[PDB]
Amino acid sequence: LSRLDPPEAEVQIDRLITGRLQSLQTYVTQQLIRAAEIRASANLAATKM
Amino acid sequence: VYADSFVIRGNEVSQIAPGQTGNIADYNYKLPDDFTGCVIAWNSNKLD
Repeated sequence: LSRLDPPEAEVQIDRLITGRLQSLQTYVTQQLIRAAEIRASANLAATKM
Repeated sequence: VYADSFVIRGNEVSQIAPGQTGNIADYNYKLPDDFTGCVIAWNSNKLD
């Protein structure tokens, strides 16, 4: 904003938002896949207990 | 359909656009950045 008008700043900020929103989707998808693995391990540990 | 109407010099016709700078678009007539109209401009040196 400091060095650009709104008409063009909306486009530049929208690009950054899309990029960082993709970062969050990658993060959350991997946590779900990895949480299933620790859950399977907790089920094995409970069964052995 | 709101029709605004005025006269301006010829090197400032490019300032009637959404998001522009210069002594017409700053404080004489500011188009919004949410613009969906149509800007029409023609010479009138033979009249005005």
